[PDB]
Amino acid sequence: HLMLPFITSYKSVQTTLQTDEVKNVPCGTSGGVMIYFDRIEVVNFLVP
Amino acid sequence: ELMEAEKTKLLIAAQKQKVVEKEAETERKKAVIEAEKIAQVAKIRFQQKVMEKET
Repeated sequence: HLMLPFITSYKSVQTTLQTDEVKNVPCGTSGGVMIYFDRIEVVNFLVP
Repeated sequence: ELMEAEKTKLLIAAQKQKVVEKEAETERKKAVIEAEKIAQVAKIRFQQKVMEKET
């Protein structure tokens, strides 16, 4: 594809299935004890 | 944290219960076997006693 030479900036956003994670997520149980999930991954996709 | 340790020490107790039950059952079986041994030895000894009295 072609755009204007210098006054236009393109960025490509993914519209297919992709994944990303967050590490060491705290979680406080009803007993007052704290447990840390090592990893929580979310896989999502965006319609075009 | 101690409160949560208690919630788990209850689970350990529910298994120690089975373990001690099995150990007590084993002791009961051993004691019953020993009692039967005593009974049979007594039977032999008393047959011997009858023979002694005849002689």
